[PDB]
Formats: sequence, structure tokens, C-alpha cells
Amino acid sequence: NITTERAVLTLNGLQIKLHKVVGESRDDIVAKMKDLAMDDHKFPRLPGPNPVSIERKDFEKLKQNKYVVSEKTDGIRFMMFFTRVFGFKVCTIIDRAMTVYLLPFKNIPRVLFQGSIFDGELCVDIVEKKFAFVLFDAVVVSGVTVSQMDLASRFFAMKRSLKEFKNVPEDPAILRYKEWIPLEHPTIIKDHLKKANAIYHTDGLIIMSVDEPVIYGRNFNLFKLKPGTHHTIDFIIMSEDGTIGIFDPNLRKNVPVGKLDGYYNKGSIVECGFADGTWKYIQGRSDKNQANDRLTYEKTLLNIEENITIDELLDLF
Ligand SMILES: Nc1nc2c(ncn2[C@@H]2O[C@H](COP(=O)(O)OP(=O)(O)OP(=O)(O)O)[C@@H](O)[C@H]2O)c(=O)[nH]1
Repeated sequence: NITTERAVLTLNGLQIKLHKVVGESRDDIVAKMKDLAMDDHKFPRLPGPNPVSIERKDFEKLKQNKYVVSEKTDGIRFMMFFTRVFGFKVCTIIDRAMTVYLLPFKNIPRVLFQGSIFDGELCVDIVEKKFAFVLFDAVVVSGVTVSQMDLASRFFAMKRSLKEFKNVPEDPAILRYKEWIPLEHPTIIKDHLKKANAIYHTDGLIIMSVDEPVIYGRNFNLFKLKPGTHHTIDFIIMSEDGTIGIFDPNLRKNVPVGKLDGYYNKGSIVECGFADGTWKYIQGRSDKNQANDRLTYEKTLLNIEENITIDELLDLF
């Protein structure tokens, strides 16, 4: 059988009970995905890109090349993976740390089970108060490697495979498709970004290359933008007086980086925002025991300083 364990994910006030696939069953699915996606990176990872924050330096690049833009859905990143394990057709969703859950839909076409790797976001539809799975892109469709084709081709492949799929009310996530809008259509982007934020929780915008193949991992040419200056970091309290630290993952030592005004419990993780020269407390995170790492800190500082906005960026076009 596939060894399961149950688990519940909470997003936006709503929760989904999923079977987390465990042990050797998890390991087989992962290995299957690694094969299908032809990924020979020695460290386990989803076959899809992780964005970089836009910087002022990239504005040139965007002006020379072709790019699409979309809302940055706030949810959990999942690679959706159709396959067969032990002869059985299995629809998995796998997260960035390579945690597998089954997510079953009644009417998935059997072609999909020849091997389909789609990328997306499990998220909540605000209007409907149900979960949605929003597809960004496809890497392999019905055994056919689509990743080296350009974006429209991949969507053409993905949308073809699902042409006959209909979601039934008892399915756990409504499947939906990211509507990608060309960066040279600002009025079409804004409207799309207005209508999108009626259905979903977003965290800005994603800007993606119209034609490059799929990148697995950090994609220096996939840019995210956070609306305005509202970036945060998690520090660890290194002293009861609020010396905040940031984690150096290769020292595995927390480095003293600032101080907060207040009394704090040493060892706690505080989410802080920058304002007027200092970090300010926003919320304590009882769910974390680790601060963010130096690179996220060094990068977030640059972002705060650059203060790119959605309106600057949308005005460039
Ligand atoms: N690649 C991609 N990611 C998208 C898209 N829409 C939303 N996202 C999400 O945006 C994330 C971007 O990475 P980050 O900016 O680090 O966001 P995060 O993983 O929520 O982490 P924090 O920023 O620490 O909250 C992706 O991992 C996706 O989960 C999209 O079209 N493409």
C-alpha cells in the first residue's frame, strides 16, 4: 500500500486534511519525480524556480527581454506530480522541503499518470472559502518533457492534458491556472492584479521570462516584488534585553545584529519590520525556533533600501 500519515494544513483561516506520504513510499515518489524531471542535482529539490527580488539593476534586463507578470499567490508552494506507484495512479503535491502529500481528484485523465509535473501554489479562494491549486507552469506532461519549450508551449501542453478534466465538489483543491500577462501591457496587468486580489491573498507580483526553459532552483531571472516597503525578518532574541541575532547557517551560530526596545524572552523568534533606521517588533513567532539566515537578512536590507514599488515598476511600461 502507500504508507500514509494524516496531516492538516492551515491557510488563511481554513484547513485541509491531507495524507502525508511517509517512509519508503515518500522516497519512491521523490525519486520518481527526480527521474521524470531529469534532475541530477545531488540535493533533493522541486523541479521549479525560486524567485529573486527585483533590484534597480534588473530594470535594464526587463526592458530588453520578453516577460510575463502575475500576482504572487500567498499559500504553499507545491510541485504537483501525477504518477503511478505500485500500479496505482497517485496525484501527489510536494513541497520545497520535499514533503509528499496525496491530493486526489476524481476525474484526472489517465494520460496525466504517464508522468505529469506541474508547478503551483496551494492557496485559498477568499470569495468561495475553499482551497485552490493555481498552476504556474508545467515541466513534464503525460511523459513528454516540456521544460525546454517556452512558456506558452508548456501551458499549451498543460492545458491540453487537462482539457477534459472537471472538478467535482468533493475534490480537495479547485485546480486553476495562473493567468500570465505580458509586462508591456501595464493596464492589463493592473486590472488582472486588481481582479486577482479579489480571489486570492497575494504578496506582490511575479515577473517571469516568456521564453527561457524551466529552471530548477534559484532563478536569477524570475523576479518577485513585494508591494512597497513591507518586508520583515525573524530574528532570534539573544538577550532578555532584545539583542536580536540572525543565523549564520555555516557557523550554526547566531550573530548579534541589532537590539530591540522592550523586554524579550531569550531564544524566542521575533518577526520585525524595518522602520526609521531600526527593526521594530511585529509579532513573536512561537512556531519557529530559528532566525532567518544572513543572506535573507543581507538581501532584505538591500530591498528595503532600494524601495522598489509596484507602481514604479508598473510605470516603466
Ligand atoms: N515561482 C513562482 N512562485 C510563485 C508564483 N506565485 C506565487 N509564488 C510563490 O512565491 C514564492 C517566492 O519565494 P519567496 O519570495 O521567498 O516567498 P516564500 O516562500 O513565501 O517565503 P517568505 O518570503 O520568507 O515568506 C514561491 O516559492 C511561490 O511559493 C509564481 O507564479 N511563480
